[PDB]
Amino acid sequence: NQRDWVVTKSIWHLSDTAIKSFYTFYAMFTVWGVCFFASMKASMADPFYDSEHYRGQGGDGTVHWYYDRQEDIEATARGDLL
Amino acid sequence: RRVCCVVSGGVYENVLFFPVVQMLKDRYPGVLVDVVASARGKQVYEMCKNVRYANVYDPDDEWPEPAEYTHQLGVMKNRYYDMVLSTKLAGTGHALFLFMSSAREKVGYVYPNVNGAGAGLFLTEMFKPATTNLADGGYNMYQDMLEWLGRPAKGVPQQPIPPLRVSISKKLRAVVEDKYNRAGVEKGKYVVIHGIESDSVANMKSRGDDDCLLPLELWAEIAKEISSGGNGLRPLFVMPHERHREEIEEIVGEETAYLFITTPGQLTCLINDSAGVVATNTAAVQLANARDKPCVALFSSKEKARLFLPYVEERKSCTVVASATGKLAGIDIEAVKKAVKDL
Repeated sequence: NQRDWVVTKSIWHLSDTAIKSFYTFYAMFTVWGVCFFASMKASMADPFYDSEHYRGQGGDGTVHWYYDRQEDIEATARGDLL
Repeated sequence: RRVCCVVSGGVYENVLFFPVVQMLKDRYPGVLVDVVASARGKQVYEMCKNVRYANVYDPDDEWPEPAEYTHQLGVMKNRYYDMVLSTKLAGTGHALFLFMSSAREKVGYVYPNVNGAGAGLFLTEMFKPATTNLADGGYNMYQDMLEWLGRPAKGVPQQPIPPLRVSISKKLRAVVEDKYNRAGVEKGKYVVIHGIESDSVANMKSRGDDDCLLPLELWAEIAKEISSGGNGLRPLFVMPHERHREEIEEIVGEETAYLFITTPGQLTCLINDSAGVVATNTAAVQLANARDKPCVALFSSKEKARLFLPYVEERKSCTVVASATGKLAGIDIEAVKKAVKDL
């Protein structure tokens, strides 16, 4: 309503009301069933995960492949055998 | 058969470990031998032909937090070594670190009396005193325990494998050596000078007082008559293995044309592309004496029998000058330049 508070230092009066989405909390979840549209933004090109400046695909592969050092020591042994 | 070495220390006390590795790969043929060392030491294993792949755990601190401890054990154990031969002079605490690595034959060094003499029951072939002074004697126990100890294998299998025979990969031999050489003067006809100042050059872990540096005045006096004469006529390579961007501005070996480079323990190639080398007792001595590379070693006095066993390297090429006063920073620098002027 429009209750009229006569406060002891000023000239107030107010008006309030209660509102809440009745059941459209279902309809908004249905609309957010747009994750079924997560397929057009996945078939798009990958930025660099397919770029030529990338080989090795794990979570530590490219970073910690890093043991061509052993193969290089072996190549050194082979060159010494030559 | 798999083998793990736990050699400790930096560079100069780790470059001398190559004979042991070669003796391993010679006695038991076709053995994968890995190594764990310190960060400054692992840098040396980038020029070898035996080790499979190095690692870095032990500067051998006191606390190291008990998750980097377990994980280290958790990577030694889960590859099933057979004989984890060690150094660093295990007492009774570090012996457990070898023991929990469930191998077959645990051989290492131990403290004579100090630091809890101990040596434990759970070991094998514990031996001689600790501070590991002499060079090319070094692990002298190891080159005897791995010699014919067991079986019809021939009489002691080539007692102390040929001295340091480090190899250089032609990729590093060409590209980085050339790039750093030609940055400044370069003809492959120069002379390397190593001992300058004190940050982490090699420090040798054993020389103690001398060979750490010269006051850079003796170096200037030497260098002014190095290129004097058509012998080299290239060499002004003060070769400062320091933060020398903190030192190059004070090369009183006048900065006119005294070149300079920054290097890790990779300088073996730079030695191999020089026309000689003149340095104090440091890694450069052993590296140059490994190849032909006629060197000139200038350490304090009479320490030769400790730090330089192959007095005659190839033709008595590598020559040594002592100091009658005993302190390195006093020498017949005149006779030094006399000896150097021939090469």
